Amino acid sequence: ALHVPKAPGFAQMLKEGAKHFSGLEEAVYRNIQACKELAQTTRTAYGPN
Amino acid sequence: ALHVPKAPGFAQMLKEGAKHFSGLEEAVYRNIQACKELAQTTRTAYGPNGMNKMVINHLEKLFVTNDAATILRELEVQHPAAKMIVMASHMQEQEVGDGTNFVLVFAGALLELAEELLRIGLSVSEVIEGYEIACRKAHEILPNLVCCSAKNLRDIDEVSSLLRTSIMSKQYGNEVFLAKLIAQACVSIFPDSGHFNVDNIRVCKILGSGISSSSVLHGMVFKKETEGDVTSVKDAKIAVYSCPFDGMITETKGTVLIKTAEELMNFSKGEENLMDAQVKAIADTGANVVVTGGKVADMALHYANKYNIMLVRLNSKWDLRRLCKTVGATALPRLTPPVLEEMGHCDSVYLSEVGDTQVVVFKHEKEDGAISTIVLRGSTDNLMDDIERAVDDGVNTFKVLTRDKRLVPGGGATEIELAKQITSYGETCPGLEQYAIKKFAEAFEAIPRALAENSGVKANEVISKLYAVHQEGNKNVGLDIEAEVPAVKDMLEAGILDTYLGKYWAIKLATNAAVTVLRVDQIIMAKPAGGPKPPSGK
Amino acid sequence: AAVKTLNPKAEVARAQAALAVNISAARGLQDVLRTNLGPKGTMKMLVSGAGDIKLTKDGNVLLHEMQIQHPTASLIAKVATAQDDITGDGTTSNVLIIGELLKQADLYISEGLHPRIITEGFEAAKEKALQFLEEVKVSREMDRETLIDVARTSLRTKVHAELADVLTEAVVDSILAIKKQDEPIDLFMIEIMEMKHKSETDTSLIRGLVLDHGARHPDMKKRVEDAYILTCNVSLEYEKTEVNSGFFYKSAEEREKLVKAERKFIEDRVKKIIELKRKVCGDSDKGFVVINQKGIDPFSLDALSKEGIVALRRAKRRNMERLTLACGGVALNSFDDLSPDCLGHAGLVYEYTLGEEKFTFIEKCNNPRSVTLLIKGPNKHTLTQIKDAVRDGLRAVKNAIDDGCVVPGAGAVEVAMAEALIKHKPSVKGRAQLGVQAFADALLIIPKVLAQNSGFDLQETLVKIQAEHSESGQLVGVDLNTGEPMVAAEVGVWDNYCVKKQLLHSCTVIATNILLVDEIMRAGM
Amino acid sequence: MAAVKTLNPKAEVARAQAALAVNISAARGLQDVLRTNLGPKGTMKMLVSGAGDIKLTKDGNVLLHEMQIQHPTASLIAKVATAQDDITGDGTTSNVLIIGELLKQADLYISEGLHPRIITEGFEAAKEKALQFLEEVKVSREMDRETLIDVARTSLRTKVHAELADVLTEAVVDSILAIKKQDEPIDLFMIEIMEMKHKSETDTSLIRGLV
Amino acid sequence: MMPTPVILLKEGTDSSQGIPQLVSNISACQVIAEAVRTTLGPRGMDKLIVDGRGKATISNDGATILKLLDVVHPAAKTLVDIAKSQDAEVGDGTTSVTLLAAEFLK
Amino acid sequence: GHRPVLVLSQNTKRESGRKVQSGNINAAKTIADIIRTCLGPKSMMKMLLDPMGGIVMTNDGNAILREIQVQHPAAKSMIEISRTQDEEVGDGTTSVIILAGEMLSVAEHFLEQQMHPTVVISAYRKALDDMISTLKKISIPVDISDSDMMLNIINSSITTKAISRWSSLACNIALDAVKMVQFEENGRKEIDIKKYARVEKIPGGIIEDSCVLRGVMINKDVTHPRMRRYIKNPRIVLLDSSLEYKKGESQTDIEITREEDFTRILQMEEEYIQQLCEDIIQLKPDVVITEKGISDLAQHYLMRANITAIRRVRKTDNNRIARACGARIVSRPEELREDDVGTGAGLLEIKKIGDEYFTFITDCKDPKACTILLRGASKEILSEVERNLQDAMQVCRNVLLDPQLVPGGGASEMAVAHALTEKSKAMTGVEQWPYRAVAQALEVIPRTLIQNCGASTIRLLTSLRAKHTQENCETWGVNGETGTLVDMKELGIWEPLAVKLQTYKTAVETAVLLLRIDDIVSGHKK
Ligand SMILES: Nc1ncnc2c1ncn2[C@@H]1O[C@H](COP(=O)(O)OP(=O)(O)O)[C@@H](O)[C@H]1O
Ligand SMILES: Nc1ncnc2c1ncn2[C@@H]1O[C@H](COP(=O)(O)OP(=O)(O)O)[C@@H](O)[C@H]1O
Ligand SMILES: Nc1ncnc2c1ncn2[C@@H]1O[C@H](COP(=O)(O)OP(=O)(O)O)[C@@H](O)[C@H]1O
Ligand SMILES: [Mg+2]
Ligand SMILES: [Mg+2]
Ligand SMILES: [Mg+2]
Ligand SMILES: [Mg+2]
Ligand SMILES: [Mg+2]
Repeated sequence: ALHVPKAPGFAQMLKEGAKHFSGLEEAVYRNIQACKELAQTTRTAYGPN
Repeated sequence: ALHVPKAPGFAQMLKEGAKHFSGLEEAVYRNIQACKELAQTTRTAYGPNGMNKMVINHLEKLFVTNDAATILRELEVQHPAAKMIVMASHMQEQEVGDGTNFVLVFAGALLELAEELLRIGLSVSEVIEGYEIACRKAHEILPNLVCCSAKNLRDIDEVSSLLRTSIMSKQYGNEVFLAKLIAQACVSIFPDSGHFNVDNIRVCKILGSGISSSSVLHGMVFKKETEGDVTSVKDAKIAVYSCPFDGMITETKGTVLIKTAEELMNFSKGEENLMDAQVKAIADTGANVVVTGGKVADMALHYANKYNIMLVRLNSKWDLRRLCKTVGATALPRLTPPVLEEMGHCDSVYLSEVGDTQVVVFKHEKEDGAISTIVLRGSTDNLMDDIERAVDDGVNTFKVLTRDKRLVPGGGATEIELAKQITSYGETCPGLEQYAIKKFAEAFEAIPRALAENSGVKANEVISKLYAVHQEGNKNVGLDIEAEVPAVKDMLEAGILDTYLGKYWAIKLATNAAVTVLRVDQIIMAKPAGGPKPPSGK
Repeated sequence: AAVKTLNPKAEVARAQAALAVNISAARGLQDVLRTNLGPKGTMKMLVSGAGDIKLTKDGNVLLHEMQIQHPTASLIAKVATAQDDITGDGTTSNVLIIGELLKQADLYISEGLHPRIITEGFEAAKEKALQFLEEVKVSREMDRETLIDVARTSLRTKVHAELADVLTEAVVDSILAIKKQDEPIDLFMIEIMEMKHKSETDTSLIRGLVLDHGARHPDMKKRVEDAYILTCNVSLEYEKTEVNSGFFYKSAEEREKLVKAERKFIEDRVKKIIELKRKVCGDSDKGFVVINQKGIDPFSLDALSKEGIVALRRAKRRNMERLTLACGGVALNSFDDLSPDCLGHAGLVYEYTLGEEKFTFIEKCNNPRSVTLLIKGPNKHTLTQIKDAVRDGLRAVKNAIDDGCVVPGAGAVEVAMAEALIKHKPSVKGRAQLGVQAFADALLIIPKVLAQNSGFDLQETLVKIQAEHSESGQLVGVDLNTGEPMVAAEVGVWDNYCVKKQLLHSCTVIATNILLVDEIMRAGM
Repeated sequence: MAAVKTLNPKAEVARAQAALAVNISAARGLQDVLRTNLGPKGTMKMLVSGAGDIKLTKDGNVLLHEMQIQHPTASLIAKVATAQDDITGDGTTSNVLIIGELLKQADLYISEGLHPRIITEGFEAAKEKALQFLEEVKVSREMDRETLIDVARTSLRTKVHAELADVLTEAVVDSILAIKKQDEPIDLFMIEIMEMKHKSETDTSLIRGLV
Repeated sequence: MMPTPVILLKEGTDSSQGIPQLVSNISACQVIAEAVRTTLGPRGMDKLIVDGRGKATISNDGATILKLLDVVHPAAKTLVDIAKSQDAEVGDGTTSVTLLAAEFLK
Repeated sequence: GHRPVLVLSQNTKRESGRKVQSGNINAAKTIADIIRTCLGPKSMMKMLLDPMGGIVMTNDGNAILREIQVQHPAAKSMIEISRTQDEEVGDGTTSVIILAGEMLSVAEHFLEQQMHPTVVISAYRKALDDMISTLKKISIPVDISDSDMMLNIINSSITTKAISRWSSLACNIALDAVKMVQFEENGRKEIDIKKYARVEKIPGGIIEDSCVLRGVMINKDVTHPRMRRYIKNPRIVLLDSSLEYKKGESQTDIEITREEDFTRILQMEEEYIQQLCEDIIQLKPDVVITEKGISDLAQHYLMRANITAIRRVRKTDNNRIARACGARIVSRPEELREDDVGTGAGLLEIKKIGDEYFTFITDCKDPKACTILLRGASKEILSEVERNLQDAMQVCRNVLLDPQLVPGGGASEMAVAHALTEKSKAMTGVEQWPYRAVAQALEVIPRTLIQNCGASTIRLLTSLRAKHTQENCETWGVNGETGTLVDMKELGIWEPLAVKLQTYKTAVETAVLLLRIDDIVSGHKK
């Protein structure tokens, strides 16, 4: 009653170093956040100023 | 595709150190194999021709013995089915005192034959039912195999002859002498009252002169020394005190309060005078021997020496109780002089040296007394311990004989007759349980087979001869160990007889243990722990 | 994951992962406990970390002794623990029904159905099933035969046939002995005592008390025929002053006087006991037995033994009530006013010695309202198994006495309930009919497991039993010897009504709660 | 514990219901992952390699190859789907889904004490009947341009976006009709697939020649 | 012999059975007798034994020499025990008993 | 040697700028997302693994939040506000978390748009004042005497929990406990359900058997078997001092020089015990309850007068008994009076439940304290039932103190949002945009209800917003089960005004507090 086992199926068959992000919140929102971060890093160099 | 994952469910839910065994092959066959291994380990010590075993426990303590119970106790048995077999053997030892090796041999034979029956196609339930039916039939048959009764227990030679078979398996070379010793010790005890107490037999082990110099003493022997000058009394009048031989003190708190010079001057003189008065009052009753369970004060010892009183101090309370039983006195709680009913009498009390040990002897001259002591001599501690085990077996056999006087022939005769009759009964039983009944009957062959193997002859020839002789109509014929060729002889004439109650209990316990082992189908062992013993076992 | 984002060392299972984990754990527990159900089940062996051996067939003991560290396993274990604590039976059936409910629910959830509709169907089916159970119970006058039948249906499932037959008589007789009319049964008045010297079939009922201690004075009588029992809670040993007194003397004579004087308080109570004994019995024919909950110093033991009184010290706390109910005396906390009317009576008192431990028997009471069960066996694990079995039997008989009704066993009630649920399913509105069907299929697990343990096949036996029930309308169960349908009421296979109701309620509640779990979290570090 | 572990202590073995449970779990896991692939309304999967290469795909076989899976039953299913792709070139996701559902349905009855062998005879009889019905139900047509365009639509629309699939339908049908010889096997090696990285995805087309 | 995942005795238990172990026991007895062999007779010689603490014991007595020897062999301990028994009951002959027993075994 | 020199100590991290604001708002949004799915009547269970080995199955937002451990201080602030909301009103713990997360999320936009946080905070405070005004405006009165309306209120409060199917019994239990605990002394109204409304859980039985007793129940038994376990009309005497001989606090020593002094001391101890017992008996009671041990001699003396006695009882349980049976706890039996004797308990029974004894002092007439006997499947189920009952009792107390109600199911949120948007049209400054942002961010509750119900969010929310722009539609919410717009005058889902006010205040001030944060410094010790 102190540990959460991996769900049977794909979770157990995943490799030791692999990652699996599925669904809207886990994948799409994270990708949008990463793209927004990249745009934020490059934004300040826009225009003559 | 290079690893086999654990199956979903209980396999993954199991703890990291736990193990799970289920089914026939993983559990039942493994348990049967372990029990057979234990039985084979113990088998070589069966019978008079059994060899002793050197056993070293976790504390590096020597053990030489062919006693199955002691060997099992001093082996770190880890397989739990073997643990059940061992505890069944220990229960047999507790209830009767002999037949533990019989229990192991019978249980092992039953389990191997049950494994064979399971292999050929029988179910566990059928095997268990057949074993239970065959055990009931054997218990019904056993009273009919009784050859003779004890018919006298106050006799010396007859009791020695009865116990000779019991103590012939252990110390096979010289069993007549030990039989006489144990017979005398057991006949001194066991008065007109039918009850017989095993604890009333005391064994004192003093090495030096070989076991042939052992004797029996109608009294008690303590490996201690007298605390006073007097070391010999011829008309002893022991007075036993549980309290220390000193002036009693308050249990709350003692504080001597002095307010004047006179009190300081007179306190020690008054205390010494009180001690002298108490000792003289004790002596005036005639008590020339004083036994105390506590420490002895210097002034009390001095005044006891002044009045010629023999002092013996017994630290153990069990020894004090046994001395009170032997002499016939009462352990007084205070230092008051004893009245005539509480004053014990012994015919001779003296200090003596045996070998290189100083002992105090409370010797009776009459062939009576509540407690009798056997003094054992020898050259090795291990040999003397083995002789003590043999004496314990003889005393337990005498106790069983007091409980039940019926006897059955030994040397495999009883087992062969039981096997023959159980096979005859099972040949008339329709259904699938006939195989189990026949296997239960065949399991009795392991006793004469073990005896023949230990004696050095071929077991098959002996068993065939035993079947032939039992078929022609002789039920008292067993294995003859005094021959280089496989041969048999009548055992009623030879006096090689076993207690009926011992055989009955051994058969019952072995069958129960085998059935209990067979009933187990799944095993769930937790992760082993090296804890500092259970709290109950300290 | 959000939780993993906030707490890096967090284990989280979400959405279908939660259901998969819970259902896998429940199905694993069910797979382990299938072989327990029924008298034809297989005994399981349990070895602890210290090497202790435990043979058992009870569901609760097996659940506690499995080496499992799973959350859903803990939940099911708690449910079974409550089941055993209140009713005393049905733990294995509890686990099986929970597992099969979860499996049947998954059978529909995996096809896109939401668990809420399944839970609604489960609850509607539970209500209808409770109604049917009320309609099907058999209200009977609990005579001796019915109680023997119930005790048989429990013990035969728990232990060997002959041992069960002996324990049936033992348990039924004990319950009949301690029970008073229209009064709740106190199972605390049956003392379960273990002895380890003879066979398991030697277990019997002593209409009295057996104590795990004997007289400590060697000169006391070992057997008293007609005895006056004096149960008491008075310290008969030396007691120290609460105010730290100590003694002050100036000579040896003063010390002797103080020693003789400090025992007067205890000696007064000893003298009171002696005078009461002398007044009550003026001859040597009758006897006196003193059972004290507190210690007795050797001086008082000697003083009592000099008057032929057997004294027992450090008795159990509940032994006071047990002796007052059995012998018929009055427990005393002081000797301020002791009279013969407060003395119990016993028709025979004797001591039995077994190895290093000694036992005292108090029997032949006029009408013992408290009795004791003596468990005898050659092994410790045998004693533990017999104690568990007699506990289950006592619980079953007490439940049968309390609830005047009784439910037919052998899975007949489950089959009838499933049939009624299937018939009632069209009345359910919406898609909860799927949940009702799943509940009926889950209820049908008991005959399936019974047939599997008995060796037959599930499908053929189940369809035969269901067809027989539909054709005849009777309560036909499973015959574990032949596999044919059989009227459980006629043959005497009975089940406790309270046990069945508790099974339904607890199983439905826990299944509904588990089905609605969508996330398992571990972020307390 | 088992016979295998007696001879080889460092051996991993699953026996009786354990092996069946392992196989069912692996098949159901693969089916659960590949459920979202079926149909034109399926979802893209982004597959990142160890070196960091990005592969957006919907194909069942390609997705199985880029799984990070080390399971035996998964390997068997992957081999079967690989053969399916090698010979016919389509139906890998349907292959995995049907295998997983077959195993799940078989386990549904096996858990009721039924032997798997009876399920196997049921499976083979049902397969024979289904093959007969499929032979009965097929629609024999003259493969004109319209039917080929419809088939190319039914494939590409599932594989790629709507308008991109519409362009690829014309491209593929025209290329096949260009290289097709009357009553002769079609040699697909004669359609060179050249890729450039300078225009939009809808600028792909067909050249009646070579590049 | 197989690993047998569940084992009968405790792991690390050493067992020796048959004629070879009896022969080894006899050889150990001879080894013990050799350690006091030269201390017998008017021409006998003393033996010096140093303990862990550095104390040196010089003795011609067979029983003392055997006691100072830290024997651990189960069969060899019997010779030391019988030497102690001879010392206790008689006080002389402690060298003779070990030699006689070892010669019997040889 | 020659160690590096620097201003602050090592491991003293410091982060500044808009990155801090983004991190704080992201932490708040993550906290909201953790329990977003546990809102509404169709919320799902959640399993929490206690570090000590326990398991918590709960739908309460506060329990879920307090059962987890976080490192980001913004998450800590969110947990703190959830605990504050739970402690203040009793429920609304997940609604306030969701609202605070949404408000911070919509403030992130203006933070990105160069607007200073102070302007955003001022707009937030104006919005909070206007929401308070609107909530007070759209409230409705409630009569205390109408028991059916109180039961309906408690039902609407507990429809979102797992006790929704036993709602009727749960509402009756909570209402009876809250009414009977209600007490007034010296002109001071008091509803202390924490101390005098005890919830006792005993696993087993059925939940339908759970009930609230007209008295108290304790896990205690008689000290002696000869002692009555069933008294019809007991006269209760309560004690908090031991009935045994004990040493004084001064170092007292006796000096015995005479023979008879030892027995005299022991007899004096016995006589002192007898004197205390006689002082107790002088009032002629029937049962005696003590918080400290009772000597065996005292037990004998009490039984001589046929008096029941319970040995050791906790302080809180003794206070509950005193409130229930009208007794007054005393320490010195010599100071005992007739008024202190507790009469009013109509029955005392000590029955056996399962394998444990329980003492009942139920059947009281006008008792001020209660125990809530809970029976159920297991311990976790009973714990969740207890949490739901606590929520119900808190809601009942809030309604008793404040008889105002506001519509539920998102109707209040939509009405307040519409009022705020209408008021925002008058403003011409830059503050209007965050004002309207708060107005629309308040719409997260109906959106979450629709999302949990499984219905389509966009069209349902658009239709609801259009409906709330009409004349009299302030009570139009959304069904949490059927996913349809319904008037709450018909559905009947009403919730106390105090809960909504506390939720809005806590959410707005949490947003304000987290908006002021910049230049996070960490690593230093104390
Ligand atoms: N002189 C003898 N000749 C043949 N058999 C004997 C003789 N003495 C004893 N036995 C057999 O040896 C068996 C005793 O074996 P033993 O070593 O005592 O095992 P246990 O101690 O378990 O009884 C008896 O069953 C008996 O039949
Ligand atoms: N002699 C019998 N014949 C047929 N069915 C039986 C018989 N005895 C018991 N049963 C059935 O088998 C089941 C045994 O359950 P049991 O093993 O006691 O589970 P638990 O211990 O959890 O109650 C009972 O439900 C009963 O209906
Ligand atoms: N039957 C219902 N239909 C629609 N909305 C409901 C219903 N019951 C409760 N609600 C809404 O759900 C909210 C209660 O959800 P709950 O899980 O209790 O959250 P909290 O713990 O924050 O109060 C209330 O604000 C109420 O408006
Ligand atoms: Mg023997
Ligand atoms: Mg049962
Ligand atoms: Mg395709
Ligand atoms: Mg010499
Ligand atoms: Mg709420």
